[PDB]
Amino acid sequence: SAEDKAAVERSKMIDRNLREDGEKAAREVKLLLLGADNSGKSTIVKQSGIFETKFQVDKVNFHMFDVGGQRDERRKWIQCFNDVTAIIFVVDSSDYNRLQEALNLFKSIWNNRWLRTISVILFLNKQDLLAEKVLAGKSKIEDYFPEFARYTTPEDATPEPGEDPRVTRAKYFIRDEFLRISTASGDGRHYCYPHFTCAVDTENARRIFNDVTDIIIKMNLRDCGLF
Amino acid sequence: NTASIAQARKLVEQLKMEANIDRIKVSKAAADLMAYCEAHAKEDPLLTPVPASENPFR
Amino acid sequence: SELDQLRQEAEQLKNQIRDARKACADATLSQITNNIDPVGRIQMRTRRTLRGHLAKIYAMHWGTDSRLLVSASQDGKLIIWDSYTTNKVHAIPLRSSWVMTCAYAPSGNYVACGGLDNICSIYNLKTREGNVRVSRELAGHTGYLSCCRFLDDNQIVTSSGDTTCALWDIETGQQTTTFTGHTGDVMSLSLAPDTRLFVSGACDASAKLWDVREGMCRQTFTGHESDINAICFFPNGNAFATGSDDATCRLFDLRADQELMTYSHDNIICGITSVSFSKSGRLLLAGYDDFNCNVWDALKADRAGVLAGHDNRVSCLGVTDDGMAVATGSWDSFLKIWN
Amino acid sequence: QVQLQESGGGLVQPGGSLRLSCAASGFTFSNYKMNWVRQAPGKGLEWVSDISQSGASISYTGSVKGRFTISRDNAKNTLYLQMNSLKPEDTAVYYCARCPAPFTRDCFDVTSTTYAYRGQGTQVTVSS
Amino acid sequence: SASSLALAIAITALYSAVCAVGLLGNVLVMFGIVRYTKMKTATNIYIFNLALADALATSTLPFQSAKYLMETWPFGELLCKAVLSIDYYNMFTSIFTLTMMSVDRYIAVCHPVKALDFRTPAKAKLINICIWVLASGVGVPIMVMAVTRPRDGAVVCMLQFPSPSWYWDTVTKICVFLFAFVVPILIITVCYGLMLLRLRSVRLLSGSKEKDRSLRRITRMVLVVVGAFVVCWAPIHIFVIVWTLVDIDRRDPLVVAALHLCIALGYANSSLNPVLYAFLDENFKRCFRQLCR
Amino acid sequence: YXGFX
Ligand SMILES: CCOC(=O)CCN1C2=C(C(=O)CC(C)(C)C2)[C@@H](c2ccc(OCc3ccccc3C3CC3)cc2)n2nnnc21
Repeated sequence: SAEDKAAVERSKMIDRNLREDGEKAAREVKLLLLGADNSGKSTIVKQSGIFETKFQVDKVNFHMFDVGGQRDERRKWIQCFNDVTAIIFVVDSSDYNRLQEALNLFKSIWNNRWLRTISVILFLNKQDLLAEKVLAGKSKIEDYFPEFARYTTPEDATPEPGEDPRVTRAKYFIRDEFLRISTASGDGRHYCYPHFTCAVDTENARRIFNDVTDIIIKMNLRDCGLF
Repeated sequence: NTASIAQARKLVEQLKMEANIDRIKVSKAAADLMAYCEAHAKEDPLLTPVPASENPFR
Repeated sequence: SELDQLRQEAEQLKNQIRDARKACADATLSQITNNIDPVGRIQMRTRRTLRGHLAKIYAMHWGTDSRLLVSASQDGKLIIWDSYTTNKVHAIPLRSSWVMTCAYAPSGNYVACGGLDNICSIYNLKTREGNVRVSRELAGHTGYLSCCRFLDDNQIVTSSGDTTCALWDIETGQQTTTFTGHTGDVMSLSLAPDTRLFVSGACDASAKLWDVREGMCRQTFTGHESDINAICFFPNGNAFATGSDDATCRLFDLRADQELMTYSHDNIICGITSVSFSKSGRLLLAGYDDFNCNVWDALKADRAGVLAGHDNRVSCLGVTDDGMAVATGSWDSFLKIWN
Repeated sequence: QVQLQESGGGLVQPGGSLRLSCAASGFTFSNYKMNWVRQAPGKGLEWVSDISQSGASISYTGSVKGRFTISRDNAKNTLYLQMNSLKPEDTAVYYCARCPAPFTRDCFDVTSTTYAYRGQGTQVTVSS
Repeated sequence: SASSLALAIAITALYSAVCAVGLLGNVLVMFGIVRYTKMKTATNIYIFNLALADALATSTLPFQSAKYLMETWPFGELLCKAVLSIDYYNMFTSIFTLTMMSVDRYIAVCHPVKALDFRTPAKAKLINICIWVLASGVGVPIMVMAVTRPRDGAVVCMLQFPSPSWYWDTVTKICVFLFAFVVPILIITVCYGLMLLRLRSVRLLSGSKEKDRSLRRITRMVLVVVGAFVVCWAPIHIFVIVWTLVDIDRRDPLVVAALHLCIALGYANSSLNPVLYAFLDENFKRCFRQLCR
Repeated sequence: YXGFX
């Protein structure tokens, strides 16, 4: 029983190291970075195989995982991110032709049974490109989304200073296209946090921190039995 | 295209290889599986529960 | 012209194969096994609960000594467990935490893992210094490592999300053989007992039997409706079982080249993540998404029992070589040993 | 074997009508949400429409809304796309894509390049 | 007297009703946790410890009702020390577990990232051990000091304070007041007020209406818990303050009835904590729905 | 509490 005692002591040492690593791991926020090629997902925070981005906001450490090196079929490997705090869904909001593809991807992520408890931080990227596309007038959203013709800007919308009303209607229409899917199912378990961003925005890390703070508050509330 | 034609051609060769195999009857194969199942039934602790003395996880 | 002709030839060949399979389908396994007595109600109980994984367990593999098992969890840890005493023998920190598969070498000297890093990392458990280090990293797959199994200490075959399987030489780190033909993500592989063949289940709803040395697909087994997440050889090596997302398990015979049995129930609508046979193959244990494992009477297609002890998705399932126990790893970060 | 065989495509005048049918075999048709996807010349695979397992939840891409009608005959295991008021931008190979798993609201990967539960497609050409 | 007998059986019925409700509710909560919930979260370990403290606190109610009914302590000095000790100790552990659940919810909402490290089941077990060991710092003097002295022909279970007895009696009552009502209600009120102030920004449910309804439900839970603590523990503490500082008759049937009503309210806090922490707990309700369907 | 004074 001497080698048995040595095995038990080695197992307890291993348990101690695992407990220390898990305490270290639990302080790190795991984020899944998703988006199309044109979405500009790589420059959101601006800091082979799966690519990991590490950034820190207000002493909270975030691990954003950009899953490169995989095929376009994602229904199996996306199940690995069942336990991430949030999915960062980056959308090229100016690419009208691929907005429906992004909406379908968001719908699949939102309604997947292994992803229906994960809140989505929605980054409607390339807002400057969307603004110049709307002001140009060459490309019409109604050619890709006929319900935009019957769409009105919400009263809760907060346009930026010096923003054209058509640009505001366009950006909030794309936001509401994603939020209709978000509110159509999974009410309570997970939430969609939309953000209008350009490529030069430097507050996306703070936006991720605030949204993740909201997500962790709701998860802790579910843990406490208050929600 | 060219990749699609090559892929279909390789699929055609694979189907030709699979269509030229000697397939035994399902009755004979099922008899072989049944014979294996009842020839190893007693050495299967999950099928026949082992006593706790010989059970390592008792 | 050429493409249409090749497609028509492929359709005629598929009709020929289907007609041949119907020709050898003289009887069904239900008729052949109708007279043998049912196994009854198999009531396995949790003997050991392997605790220590702090994230969801994606895979587990028993060692051939039937005592040691390695479990892969996405906390970035490979834990080698002494299942008899629940002692952790090794805790290997992984370079990539997104591990989707693990393998225990038959010698027991090595373990392998892999996942979204697209690399099969071989870890030596018998180093001179007594610490586990990366003995070899097997890069070359362009997709996630979904399954890996050692043939020996020098050869390991890996299935990947790049729709291909690959035989690796661990000493040189080179693909000795590439197994192509699957049109979906290859989710699992099962080695034959003689290790001359292996079956692979993919996301194309088809299972393919491959010749390890010849390198080509001997047989393709269709019949599943959805992605095959799990594959397991019958212990004689002349048949195998498949677990798929269509809520069915299917038993295919190599020599008969067709499905022999379907293991499904109307109240089961969740996919199968893992399948394993008992030592005689009479019980087909299948891990499911409804947080449970169903023990199937392989010869009668009846659910013989339920391993209902997990709070999350049962991701992996393993039966010992001597057949004494089943280890069920799940997404609730626990492995349970049953018999 | 999961088989999807699409038919009904062909050359049609602009503003014309076409009914695309897909014969589905090898799976329980009523258990799966069904999809129509497009492969325009020089473009990627684009999702067109989907219909639920029962046939109640129906959605279209905006470019075909009001012009395309998806329907399914679960008894006959057939998916239909009634394509009225066809435009030259509708010229594409139309594929019927099954959702990968049954009883799921999510439908992943149907527009992927080498998606398995998708037919060989039927060519639809809308030109004068 | 006939009216004295009527008041006595009314007070005994009130004590029996509070004891029955508290014991039944706490054993349901403890049995449900042990068989169905299995203590896999910090909140469930806190609810179990609160239920245990409340089930032990209400277990002294038959002894106190019997003491009132016979106008004497018939149980001897060892059961006197056991009852009066379980009473003080489990009032302290129940109130401290209540306070720590308020602190746990405050950490959960107002320090959410630090709550991932701090609100672990192992840390909850450690904190509950500190709660049940810290209350031994008063419960073991309550054991040492509890005595049975004959008074006016009858035995009374009392505390033998060191000389001067009245000074250490007023000191013990003022420290039980401060560390069982004042400091706990300040911590509970501050923690739940900061938690509700932080929850007025938290996007709880998609859609404004349902979001305000979830926030209103949480706010109503907080108000019911805080008000239940105040109206259940304030009357006995105010009555003890009035009994010590004001020269009341001390034998008036109305005064004795008010005293036992305040005592019954203090145990009604223990009887109501099962409802407030399991019937209102969302995980418990989800478990109830899942097992009843 | 309060039962023993
Ligand atoms: C982990 C926490 O650490 C500890 O040490 C907890 C110990 N502990 C407990 C208390 C509880 O109420 C719950 C508990 C039983 C689980 C532990 C409480 C207590 C009250 C009365 C008792 O009467 C016994 C007694 C005494 C004198 C004469 C006779 C008798 C016998 C005839 C009845 C005993 C204990 N108490 N007070 N101080 N420490 C405790």
